[PDB]
Amino acid sequence: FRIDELEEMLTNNRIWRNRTVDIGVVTAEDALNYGFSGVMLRGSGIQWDLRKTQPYDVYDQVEFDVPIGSRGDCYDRYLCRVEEMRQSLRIISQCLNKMPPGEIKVDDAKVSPPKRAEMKTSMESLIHHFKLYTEGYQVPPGATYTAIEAPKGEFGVYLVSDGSSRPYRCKIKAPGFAHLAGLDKMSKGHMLADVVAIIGTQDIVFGEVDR
Amino acid sequence: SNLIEVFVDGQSVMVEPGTTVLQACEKVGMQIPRFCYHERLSVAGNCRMCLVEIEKAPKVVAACAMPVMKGWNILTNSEKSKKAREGVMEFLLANHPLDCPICDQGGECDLQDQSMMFGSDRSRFLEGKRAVEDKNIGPLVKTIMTRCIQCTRCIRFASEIAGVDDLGTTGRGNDMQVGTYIEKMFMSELSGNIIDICPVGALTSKPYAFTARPWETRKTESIDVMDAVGSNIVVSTRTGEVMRILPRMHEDINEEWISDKTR
Amino acid sequence: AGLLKKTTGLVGLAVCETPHERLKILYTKILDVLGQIPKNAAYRKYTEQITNEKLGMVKAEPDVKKLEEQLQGGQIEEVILQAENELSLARKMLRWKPWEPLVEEPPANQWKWPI
Amino acid sequence: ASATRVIQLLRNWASGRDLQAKLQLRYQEISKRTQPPPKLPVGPSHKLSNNYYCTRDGRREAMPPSIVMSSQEKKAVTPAPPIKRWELSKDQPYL
Amino acid sequence: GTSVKPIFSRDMNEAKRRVRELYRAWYREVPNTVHLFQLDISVKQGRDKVREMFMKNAHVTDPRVVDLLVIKGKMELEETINVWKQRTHIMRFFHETEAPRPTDFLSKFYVGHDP
Amino acid sequence: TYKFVNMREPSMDMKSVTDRAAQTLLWTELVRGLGMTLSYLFREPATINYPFEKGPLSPRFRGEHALRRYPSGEERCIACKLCEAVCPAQAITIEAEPRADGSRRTTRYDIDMTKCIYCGFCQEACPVDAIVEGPNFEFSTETHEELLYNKEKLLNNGDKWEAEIAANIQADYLYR
Amino acid sequence: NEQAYSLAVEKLLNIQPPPRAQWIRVLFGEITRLLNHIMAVTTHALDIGAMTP
Amino acid sequence: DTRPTIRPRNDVVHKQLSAFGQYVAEILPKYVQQVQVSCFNELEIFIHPDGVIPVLTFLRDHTNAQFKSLADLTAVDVPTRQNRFEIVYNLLSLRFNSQIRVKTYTDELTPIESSVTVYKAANWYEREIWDMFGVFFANHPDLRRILTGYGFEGHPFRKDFPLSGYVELRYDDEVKRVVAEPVELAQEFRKFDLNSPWEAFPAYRQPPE
Amino acid sequence: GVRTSPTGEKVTHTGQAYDDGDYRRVRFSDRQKEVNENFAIDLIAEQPVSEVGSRVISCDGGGGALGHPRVYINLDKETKTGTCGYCGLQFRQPHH
Amino acid sequence: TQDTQLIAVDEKLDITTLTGVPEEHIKTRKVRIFVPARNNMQSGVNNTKKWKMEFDTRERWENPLMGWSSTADPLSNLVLTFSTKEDAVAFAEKNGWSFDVEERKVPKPKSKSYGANFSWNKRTRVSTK
Ligand code: SF4
Ligand code: SF4
Ligand code: SF4
Ligand code: SF4
Ligand code: FES
Ligand SMILES: [K+]
Ligand SMILES: [Zn+2]
Repeated sequence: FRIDELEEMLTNNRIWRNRTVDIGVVTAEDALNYGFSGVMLRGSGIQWDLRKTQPYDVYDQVEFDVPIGSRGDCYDRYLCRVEEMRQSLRIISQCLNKMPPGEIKVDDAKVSPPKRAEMKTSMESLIHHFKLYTEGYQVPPGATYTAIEAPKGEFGVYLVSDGSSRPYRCKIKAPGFAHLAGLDKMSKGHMLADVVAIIGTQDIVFGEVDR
Repeated sequence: SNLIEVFVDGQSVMVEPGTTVLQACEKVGMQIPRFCYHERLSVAGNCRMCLVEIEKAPKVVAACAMPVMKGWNILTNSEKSKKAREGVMEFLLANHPLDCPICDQGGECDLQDQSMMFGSDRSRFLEGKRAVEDKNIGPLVKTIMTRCIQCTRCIRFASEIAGVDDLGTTGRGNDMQVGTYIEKMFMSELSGNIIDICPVGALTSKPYAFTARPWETRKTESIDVMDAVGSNIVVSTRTGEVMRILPRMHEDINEEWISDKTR
Repeated sequence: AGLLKKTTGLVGLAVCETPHERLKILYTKILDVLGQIPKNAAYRKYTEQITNEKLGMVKAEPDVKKLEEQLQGGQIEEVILQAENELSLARKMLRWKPWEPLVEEPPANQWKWPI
Repeated sequence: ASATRVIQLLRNWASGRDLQAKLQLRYQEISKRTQPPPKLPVGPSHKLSNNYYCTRDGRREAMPPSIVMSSQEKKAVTPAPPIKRWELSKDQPYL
Repeated sequence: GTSVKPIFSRDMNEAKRRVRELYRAWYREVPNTVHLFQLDISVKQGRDKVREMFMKNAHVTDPRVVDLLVIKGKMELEETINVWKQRTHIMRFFHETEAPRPTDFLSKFYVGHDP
Repeated sequence: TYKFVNMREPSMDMKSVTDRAAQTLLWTELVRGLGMTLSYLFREPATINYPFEKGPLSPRFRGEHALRRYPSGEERCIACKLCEAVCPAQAITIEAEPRADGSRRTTRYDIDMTKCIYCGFCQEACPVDAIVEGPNFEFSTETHEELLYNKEKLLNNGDKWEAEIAANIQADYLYR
Repeated sequence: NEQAYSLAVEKLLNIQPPPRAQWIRVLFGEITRLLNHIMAVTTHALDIGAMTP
Repeated sequence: DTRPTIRPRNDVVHKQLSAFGQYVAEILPKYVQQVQVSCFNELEIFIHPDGVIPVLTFLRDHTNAQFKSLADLTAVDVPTRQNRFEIVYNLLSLRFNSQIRVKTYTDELTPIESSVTVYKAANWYEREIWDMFGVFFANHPDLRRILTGYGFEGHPFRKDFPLSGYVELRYDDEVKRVVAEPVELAQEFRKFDLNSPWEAFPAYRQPPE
Repeated sequence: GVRTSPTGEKVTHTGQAYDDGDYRRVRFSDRQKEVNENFAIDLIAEQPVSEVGSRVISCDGGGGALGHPRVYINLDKETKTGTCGYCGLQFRQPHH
Repeated sequence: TQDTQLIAVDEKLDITTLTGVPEEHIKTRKVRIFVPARNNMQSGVNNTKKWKMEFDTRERWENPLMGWSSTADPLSNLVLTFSTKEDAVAFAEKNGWSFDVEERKVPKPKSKSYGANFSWNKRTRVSTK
């Protein structure tokens, strides 16, 4: 119900249209090759989503439809944003009605802290909890980048493990940095009062870029 | 020559005969688990944590005192070896008191660290744990003997390195204690090293007790000036001050032990 | 066959009313530049395999829709654009000649983890 | 919600929608702030038998990155079968 | 052994050539930056401050490192003229606030027990 | 699966163009905005009357710290030093030396509020639930020095927010 | 963001989350999606000059 | 999954990217020193410094790779090796839903020709590496400082720049501006020497020296 | 139990006492020193000593999971009545 | 093998002026390359397998307010570990720190004999068990 008014007085408002359509228009190949992620791909007509193409976690069981549009301007991405909230509502529904029973943490004391009740009765629980909060679990060497479909876009972390209980280096890949990397073209062909709308649709937040 | 070759987990080593498995696995760089064995000290073969599996062996063999010869392919990551380590360790851990937050060995405890590399994640224990009284053999050594694992390292250290024959294991069964029976005042000038050989917090330095934890003490390698040997020592530093002194290794100098007033 | 594609579904990527013929002429074009590179190169050993392969599918079946499934490349405009950069990729490694062995072996401990 | 019927009928006209059915301010239908104690389920490996760590040591059952070649008819192999079209939204295809 | 790849230099000659018009650009840079950024320090003060910074990077004898100092050197002048930097940035090299670290043995000995 | 958003193919019939022309000529989508906003006006607000009433919280709420004590008044802290071993901002500093009755309990427990993150790792790290995240949050001060807590400040808050914290930890130990 | 870091460390550790915990994460993962898009559309509208949304 | 604790492993993905690793190896064996698949099913390509443009262009337009989504570019700086800066790219292909990692090596002085021709996404994934690490990429449109203070010296994310840095800011009355000074800490960042003295994983054991 | 310093600064359980010449005591002037009057040192001096009888006592700390990790305390040293290290509660045997 | 306007410099590699370290932190420092000494309490030696480089301890003064560990030595947090020592010398010289060396002390082989504990005339006959 609360979404409707957000749609009613913005989607139909000709004022919102002329202030959000035909701005920040990004062609498909430029979006893909500028490193853009998430909605810019979805907005510009490109059929791609991490949550569906490589469904992580348990997104397998859930079913829904991502809103790829036609033009890809800031207006089109706005419908993609609004429709994603509607889509997210159903995804909430599907996990809600069939939440499985079971434990909240992996039954691996070497990686998950033992339960408080188990902590004060089991000698192993004390040892495992003790060292887990001093140095933590030792992660075997290797490196991964695995990313998820964050609502900002393709958000991934690239950590390298030294074979100890501490990371060596975790590059903070962020959709916003890729998002903003094409800002030069993005504001091209438009004036200040509407490229600020381009800033809004880009979903830039200065904690993913600047870290 | 007499040098005899052994299939150490595959790879072959021409080890010198009479060398035990522990004195062979380190050749390639494999550190066998241990609690009762000490390289600088004698061998007892009691804690049963070095226990490893020999190929085609009916039972896992105590790698602590296994004189090795030709063939005899050892297995590091075998299921039977893991079975032995898993069982034995929770046998140590069975009656061990839940003292890690109050024990100074916390963060520098073998029994703590060995239990996170080759050890279970929970216990099937639902009975009680044996408890033994403390002892008072010095204003430097502090005895929480319920934490003792009866590895007898202190006894062999006392009667072979310090030359004092007063430590021992009184009793039998399971309630026996590694104590001194008659009340005693540990007099040896190498008494401070008794702290650094016990793998648990059963024997601990009284002055340093409840003063610092291992993960915050920056270690600096330095020397001793108390004696004219220049003992290679480790100086623990934290917040512009020193807490406790550890012995380094150089063989000709202090080796692995330091005298008391040095510590 | 089929009526003209109203929109390819990808902005910037326009429509082409001559799907099969444009694919073919571009395809012989990449066949042309494949000649200059030696046959023994694994490049030429692999591209001509897929050259003669999917040049047959475009030639045999002329319909837009059946060609889409047979090549799993979305709309034809995507495929010919995809084949277009294949041509440019062919030109670049024409002058590159990356067929000789490694330029030089890596340093002794340059790789291998942990340090 | 409080509001008499004249207020409710007025906004239902201006909105054109039934605001009374679902309001945006929570009422007594929410769960009681105090709730009964929980009894969360036991661990999936809580069995005290046949549960040795040698059979489920996840961190220890990782191998180093497998090498296939080093400096020191061949079918065209693709890293994955090329992805296809998905579907057109049986529930609601076009807004 | 000594085989290294260039970026801008082969011989110290051209390496010293790059720092030449780098000085030239910086030499003509002082008159505008002081006036436009509204400082108090004098024009010749800036010119010698540019000058001395050259002398700090003078003991290196590798064409390979100087250009890295050149690109770092050329990474600052545009940041000044295009009002990218600020007063706290360009007066920072005019090291002013900090007390003068003692240089003789006694004065260092008196201040503290550090080298 | 996916669905389109922008495409509409507005029909060019005489009736349909009339609605579009009417919408432009006599504004209708804009008056819709007025109708929605006016309907919003005739609705009671959601504002809360602070401090006369403050918004809801949870038994797990993480706020100002407090060092708790046993039923008889003993400090639960034992300087096991786990809390700063996991304190992500290193806001906890602890020292311990002998206590009079043979004990060697702590002397220093300073959690710098201006360094602390309120993640709650400390209370989970504590094996004797000594340090906890209290429910209080109204401890704003006008001096940076006030937020720098010490052992006595922590213990006083433990005696101040005691009954509330004890009930919360009694209502939450099953979850933990 | 917790989701990305978690599965990343899960991937290196070769440990998979329990099935129950997997379903809670997507519940809050989509709540963040609700969180983000609500901020995204309105701040855009705030930048334009729309206040009520 | 009979072992819910462990992460289930897949083999159909394992061998396929293993085969594709050979595929790329044969196509241009001039630059690929070695290819390493992962237990995480993330195959990685190890290339030569001059090989940045060829392989990156190759995965971009090839009909069997189509890797055209630049995920990230970063450095994994390793002091113990002569090429401390380890430049690594991550590529994504929408058509075949796979992720390719290409890894290089570089000293502080050796350059790398810019990949802006391959991906214009690198434009800013190039600037910060030059700032954060100090390695300079040749023929790039701009090498500006993007993630540091104006006039900042050194390169922070190196394993040489300390956590606290060298310079600290403060607003001073005499100058009426926020001026700099050598760093001074109320608290020294304490050390947590937490690496256990017991071996963790026999599988990844370093070969004896 | 708290004892007052000559300058009036109530000393804490750790024993801290800013002297007359300590210039930093000015932080306390025009303000108040914060002291927890409840001195945990002496709250066990008066605590009753349990006459529970067995060779080993399971001291859990009361409140079940709300206390401290339960420890086994041995009662064989008749000179020293056993005290839980976590608790400080005093336990003695019924004269063995 | 390779040449692109090849540069040939014999000067020992030195960044120093480009790495941005200050002068007093490049002239008045001391770096002792060594193998971490294992804590004698822990029998395991999974720390004597690397080469750690750090600098000299500097002044540490208690903060007047509350008793912190206030210091002004930025160059004390570096615990750089090396696979070997020949790279450690390389790292020391490329920055030009005051190089120092410590030799990677080797465990003297301690050939044991459980049967020696039960001798017949040797003092190795153990009186402890
Ligand atoms: S000896 Fe080790 S396991 Fe026992 S209480 Fe002390 S730290 Fe814990
Ligand atoms: S007191 Fe310590 S050294 Fe002696 S047997 Fe017990 S655990 Fe071993
Ligand atoms: S608060 Fe808890 S974890 Fe922290 S030192 Fe005290 S007892 Fe240990
Ligand atoms: S809540 Fe604060 S004090 Fe506790 S661990 Fe987190 S940051 Fe440290
Ligand atoms: S190691 Fe051989 S028994 Fe202790
Ligand atoms: K000990
Ligand atoms: Zn107790």
